[PDB]
Amino acid sequence: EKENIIGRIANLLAVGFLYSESPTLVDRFANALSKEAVTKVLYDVQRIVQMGIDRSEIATTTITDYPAVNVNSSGAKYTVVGYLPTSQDIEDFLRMIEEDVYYARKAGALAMSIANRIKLGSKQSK
Amino acid sequence: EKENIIGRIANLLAVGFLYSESPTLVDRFANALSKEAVTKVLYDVQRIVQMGIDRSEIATTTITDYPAVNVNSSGAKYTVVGYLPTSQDIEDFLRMIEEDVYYARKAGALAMSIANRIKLGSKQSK
Amino acid sequence: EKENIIGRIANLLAVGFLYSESPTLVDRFANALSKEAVTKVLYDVQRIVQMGIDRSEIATTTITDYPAVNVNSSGAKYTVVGYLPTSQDIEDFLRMIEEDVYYARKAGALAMSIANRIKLGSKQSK
Amino acid sequence: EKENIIGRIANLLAVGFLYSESPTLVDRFANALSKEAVTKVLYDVQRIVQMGIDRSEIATTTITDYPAVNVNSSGAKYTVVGYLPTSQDIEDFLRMIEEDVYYARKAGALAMSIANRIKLGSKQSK
Amino acid sequence: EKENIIGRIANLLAVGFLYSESPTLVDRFANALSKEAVTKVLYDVQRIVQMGIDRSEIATTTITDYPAVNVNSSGAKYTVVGYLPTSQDIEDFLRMIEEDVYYARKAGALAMSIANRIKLGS
Amino acid sequence: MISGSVRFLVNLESLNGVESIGNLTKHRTAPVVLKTSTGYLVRYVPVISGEALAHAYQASLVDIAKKEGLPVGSLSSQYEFIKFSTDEALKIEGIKEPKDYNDARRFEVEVMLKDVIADVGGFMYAGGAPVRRTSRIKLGYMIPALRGDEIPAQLEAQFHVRFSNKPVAIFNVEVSSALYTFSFELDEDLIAVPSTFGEKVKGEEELERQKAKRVKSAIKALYSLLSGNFGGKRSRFLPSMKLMSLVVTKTDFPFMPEPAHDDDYIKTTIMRLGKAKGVLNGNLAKAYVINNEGIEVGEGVTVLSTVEDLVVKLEE
Amino acid sequence: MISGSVRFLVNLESLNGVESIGNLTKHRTAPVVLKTSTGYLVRYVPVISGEALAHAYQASLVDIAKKEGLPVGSLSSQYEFIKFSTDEALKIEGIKEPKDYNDARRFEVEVMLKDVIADVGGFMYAGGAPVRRTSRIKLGYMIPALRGDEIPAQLEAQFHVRFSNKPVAIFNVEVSSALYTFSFELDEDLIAVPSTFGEKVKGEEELERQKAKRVKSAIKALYSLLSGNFGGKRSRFLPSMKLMSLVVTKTDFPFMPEPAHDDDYIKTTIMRLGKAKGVLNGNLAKAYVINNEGIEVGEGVTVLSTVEDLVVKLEE
Amino acid sequence: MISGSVRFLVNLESLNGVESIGNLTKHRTAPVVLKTSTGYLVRYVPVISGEALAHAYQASLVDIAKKEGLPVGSLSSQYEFIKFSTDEALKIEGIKEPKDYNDARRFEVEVMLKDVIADVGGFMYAGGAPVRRTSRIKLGYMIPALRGDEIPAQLEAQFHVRFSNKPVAIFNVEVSSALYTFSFELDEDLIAVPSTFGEKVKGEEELERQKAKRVKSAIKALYSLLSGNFGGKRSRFLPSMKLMSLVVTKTDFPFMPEPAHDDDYIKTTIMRLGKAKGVLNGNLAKAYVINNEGIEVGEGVTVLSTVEDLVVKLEE
Repeated sequence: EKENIIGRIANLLAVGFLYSESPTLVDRFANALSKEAVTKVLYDVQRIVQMGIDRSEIATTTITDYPAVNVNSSGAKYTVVGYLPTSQDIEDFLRMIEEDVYYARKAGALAMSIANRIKLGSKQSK
Repeated sequence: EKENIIGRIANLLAVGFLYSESPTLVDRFANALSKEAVTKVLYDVQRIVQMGIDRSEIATTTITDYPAVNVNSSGAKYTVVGYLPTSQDIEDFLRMIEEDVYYARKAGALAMSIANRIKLGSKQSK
Repeated sequence: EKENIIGRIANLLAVGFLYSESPTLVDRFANALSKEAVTKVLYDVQRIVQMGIDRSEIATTTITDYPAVNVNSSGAKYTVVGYLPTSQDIEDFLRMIEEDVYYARKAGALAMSIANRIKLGSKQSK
Repeated sequence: EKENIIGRIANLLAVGFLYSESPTLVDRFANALSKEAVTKVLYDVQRIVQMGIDRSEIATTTITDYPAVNVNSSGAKYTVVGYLPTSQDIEDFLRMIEEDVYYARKAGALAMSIANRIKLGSKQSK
Repeated sequence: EKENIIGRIANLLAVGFLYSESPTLVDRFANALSKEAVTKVLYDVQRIVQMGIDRSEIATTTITDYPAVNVNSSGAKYTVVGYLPTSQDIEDFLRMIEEDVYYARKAGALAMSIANRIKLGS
Repeated sequence: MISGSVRFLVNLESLNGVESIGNLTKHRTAPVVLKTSTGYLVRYVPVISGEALAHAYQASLVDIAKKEGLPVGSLSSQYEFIKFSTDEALKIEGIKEPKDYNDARRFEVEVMLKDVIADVGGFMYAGGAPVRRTSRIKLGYMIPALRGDEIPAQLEAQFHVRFSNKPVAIFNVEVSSALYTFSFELDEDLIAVPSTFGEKVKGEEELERQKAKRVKSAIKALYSLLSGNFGGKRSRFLPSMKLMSLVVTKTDFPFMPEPAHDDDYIKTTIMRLGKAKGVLNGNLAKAYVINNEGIEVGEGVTVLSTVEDLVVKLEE
Repeated sequence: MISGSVRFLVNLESLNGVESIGNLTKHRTAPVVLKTSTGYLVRYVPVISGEALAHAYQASLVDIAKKEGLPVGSLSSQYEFIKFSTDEALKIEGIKEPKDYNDARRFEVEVMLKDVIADVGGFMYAGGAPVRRTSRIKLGYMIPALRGDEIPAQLEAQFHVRFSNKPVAIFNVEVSSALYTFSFELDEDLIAVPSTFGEKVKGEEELERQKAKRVKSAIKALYSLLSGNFGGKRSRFLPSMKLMSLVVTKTDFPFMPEPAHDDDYIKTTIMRLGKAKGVLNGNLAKAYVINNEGIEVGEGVTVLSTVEDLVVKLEE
Repeated sequence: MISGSVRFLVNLESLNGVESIGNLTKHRTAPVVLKTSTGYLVRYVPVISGEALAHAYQASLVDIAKKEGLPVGSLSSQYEFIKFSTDEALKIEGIKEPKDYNDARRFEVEVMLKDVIADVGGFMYAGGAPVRRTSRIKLGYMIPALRGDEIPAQLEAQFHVRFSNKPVAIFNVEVSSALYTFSFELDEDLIAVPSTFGEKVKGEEELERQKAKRVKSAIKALYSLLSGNFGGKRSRFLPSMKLMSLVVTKTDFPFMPEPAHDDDYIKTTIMRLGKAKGVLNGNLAKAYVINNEGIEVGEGVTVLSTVEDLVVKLEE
């Protein structure tokens, strides 16, 4: 269940990165040494995702069925496979961070891997 | 009991956000650096909820049974699962804020998670 | 003892709000920036409560035993649990306001919480 | 499957080394005595590869067909044969490191062998 | 193919020894009792060879044609006859070491023989 | 008799060296064969010989005996355990050589009265009429447990340099860290008893009087071995030992416990103790167990906490 | 005897070095076997050799002896502890080599009346008549506590550059941080006492006269080791040290305190000391404890505050 | 000796840098082991290397020596402290390389009469006859106080852009804020004294004449370190520094004050100084304390107000 939470946090970070086209929040998350830095990124990335939801540029979908998130940014279309974190996942993840900030680095490494694979595939098709 | 208080404050913020369609109070709460900013948001969000109660657009209910709050806004129907804070929860939460303003960020992060999940589900059904 | 004074104050503001069906005095109290505004509300709310007492529409009671105040307004019956402030509580509260107007915001937030919970319960019944 | 994961991690390290012209990340990886050092290198090398992807100096290709990665650095062209690791390969590799840090030394030795063979061939053709 | 792999590892060790003028890595390789010691030497010798490649003091060549490696440790020019190991040779050699650390001693003995013959001729 | 199986944990240790090559001091290793799904793997694993333990035990016995006034030989007072082997050794102590076979027993008794170490430790005299005495304490090689599919032992080389102001200074030492196990046997019943047939010779009454003291000293000498006062290179490479598991059996008949190479070796030895007492018509059978790694023990065993209590109970 | 166990906390540390690769200076690392809830594992952890501690102790002893008027050897006056191993040292000091075995004692006395370092730390002479003297102070490697499932130690590399106005200057340094533990043991009852067996030789009266001063100096020399004056690279990488726990035991019989690996290693060693005094027929057993981390100690134990008080109490 | 412990509070700081990734400039970070009520933990915290402090101290010493007329080396006149390591520096300065070991002292004197920096901060020459001189000032890494369970330090990244009228200019800078602590040591009794052993060489009279001025300059040079003139990126990221606590001890014997990690580290170090003077047979022990945070100090302690008063008192 800890790995599932970390994977859902990594999906949130990857969606926020692909939508904003900025690595800055993922960099801050993977370099965090305190719960303050982690929590600030968790808010700021969800605030970016909230704008994408309100603009209908971020939407949940199913793809062949697996749960996925469609992201439209600057005329590029991306699809992240998996769920976004629940409020309980954020709370349980913050408790994991209060024990060991290592889990922020693990989620950041996964998020960057998701984003890199999607960006590589999108450039190849173009 | 501290987590239950924070969760009930997060439900109040999420109800106020969904009813007003404005993130401004949640943004102010999550960025608070003083007890003044937190207390001002706790009043302003409850004042918004009070208008929704008087209009019968905000009501307590049970859903399959879990306690919930129904919110009607702009022809959209939302349901937040959980209780709203008591006067004692507000007072105990303000005492927690007088010790550490971190708890306002925790409640804001939870509130935004609740609101985002509900908005995503409502857009998918439409 | 400061929290007990603030609580009794809340109770007076909540009784005055439920009896008058007007938030205007609580709004003025929670937005006060001077001792003048606070003192004016403390008089005006007690003047409203005095009319309710003379009409026998506001009465002290015990409820299972806790001290309470019964309020009859527009055919609605409300019960606020707790004591009303003494003359000494008003004088000590005004001394607290002369040090920090924050205590008026604290009392206003508590009063609105009491009133909201009572109004929600009354609408649900039936 | 463990050898395939190690080989894909070695390809990532070799691509990062050839693009950055710096052995420092491979040195850190092969000398790692903790999961912290390994995870830090896995982030930093992927961050270097991400810059090369954004600049279109790192691209996936096929060569006679085998999967390959083209790397352009300082006017030199290199081709690494194989796939880059997936997010699942990074996660499974980190689990292997949590059991035995030996796998970081194995991946580092393979990465340096790939880079050395490519650098030797490029100098001979010049 | 096992003897060809061992011979290519011995060529790598001999090139590293002739370039560094130090027997220490060959001594460590020939005395290894664990996969850890062998793998550490395989990295350190390749790191020395990488510096010689970057300085253009180690280069692949052909000599009469046999594949060879030229090594300049300054004016001291040496030529080792044969190929350097591939990444697959290192991986297959490490698998041989995981079965029997004897193969590290065999490669070390061959490497020292190559280096001694070249130093005597020079 | 007394039998024991003990499990040890040692870190950053170099106690038993071997022949030096070049400028390197090497550790003592032995080959083992490990079974894998693919096949078999031959691995070299560090060991400690059974002679250093005997030397440490004899030195501790000498130190304990000289405090209580028991007789000690001249060459054994110095830590040189040549014992009464050749004529030169006998010349210093002042013992006449045996005359013929029939007198051999007498000679033994004389030796047995002039040196306690020659009694408990045992001695051999080469010559026309040899005399023998088997050791009363039996020790085995210290080899780490071959448990599971992994050997918990390593061996590395460390580089050391000496500083001088006029260079014209380099050496290497092998260090190891393993999980050792060893077993031992002792027969306190045969102490102060001659080991040659014949007729009783004058002087056996002194041995009968000294039997109790010799037995007590021999039992006491086990404390040094069980505490970790063996081996060499303790001046600069002092190790860090620790006790994990210990089983000691006291019986009135031959018996030994199982080797401590498996994770469950106390239940087996208890069951075998019961079965052997059933068949050999024994009377006394007691087992003392010290457990620190939390392995299964069984039922019908007194549990101790330290090694001193074990020695006290053994002496009682 | 005086036996001690000490725990230290050190951060941003590099006092011991090994062979360098490229532009990287490496820190000494060793394998350790550690027990976790899942079994036993092997890890690689930075360590510090005991030879540096011995060198620091000997240098402090040299300084104290020179200050107090005790004789110091010519070569040992400079901080070069070659002692009397080679013939060049003997020629420089001016001591004739031993002729036969019977003269060895004389040679030892001649070495022992000139340098206190040879007396305390022992020495070796190799030749026709080899002479040996074991050190009276015993130390070991400095290993971090193997407590729990996670080792409280970390190692990393740091980047440094040298400035120059005409580039034509880059290096890396390894830095570690850990919670170290180590134990020590010195026998003050054998200081200023010859070890080679033989007859009386003129000059032992001076040794008997100076025995008290030599013992006092040897006890005083432990202050440097207990304070933190050891290791290299102190010019630019001065470490931050802080004492956490210390146990010192003074006995008339051999004893070894528990290693500082478990949180409860003071009560155990005190109980073991009491039982060992009971069983070994001792006559003196004292314990001193310095605690700064609020762990369990026990009852009836003297509690100190600093290390200087401990040194004064040991001297008295 | 002069040993000091200093506590600083710095906000919005970036004085030390490391390798950069992309458009991000990183701040040096190191692992630290910290003790909490739940045990021991490992954290990553920004730190500042001691080499920058050494460079600032040496530059200030160069300035003071040039102002006071003391000799300064040609290469050291420019702020490039290569000293006399390579042969190019020797050729530029004009000093012949040592021939054999016996000449080494002469070479040292020739280096010592030309540059005060080589005398104070030490130097190294590598070759046929290597020459070493350890620095007389010792510093360490600057680490924030490890007090309580929360580390009072924070690090973040900041965004910056470069303006241009024709876009075709974006970077990030790491900024930290912490409460730093560091300690230093300086032995003034060995300044202007040769370290290589040998015979007397002409030119030592000049060193004896200039010893007082060299010591005075070395003491004066500490003002820059105690004030806050160190580190880079001061043109656009000038930090805000404020002294909080300072302890300085002057002794005739080795001593080390407690690190500034605990709130009570002045009373402890004063008591330790008194006991160390008592036990080590010293003849001089003085302490100076500067306090601006209202923590416990003790009794019978001189209290100052600024740093200039401390420098004047040390000089006098």
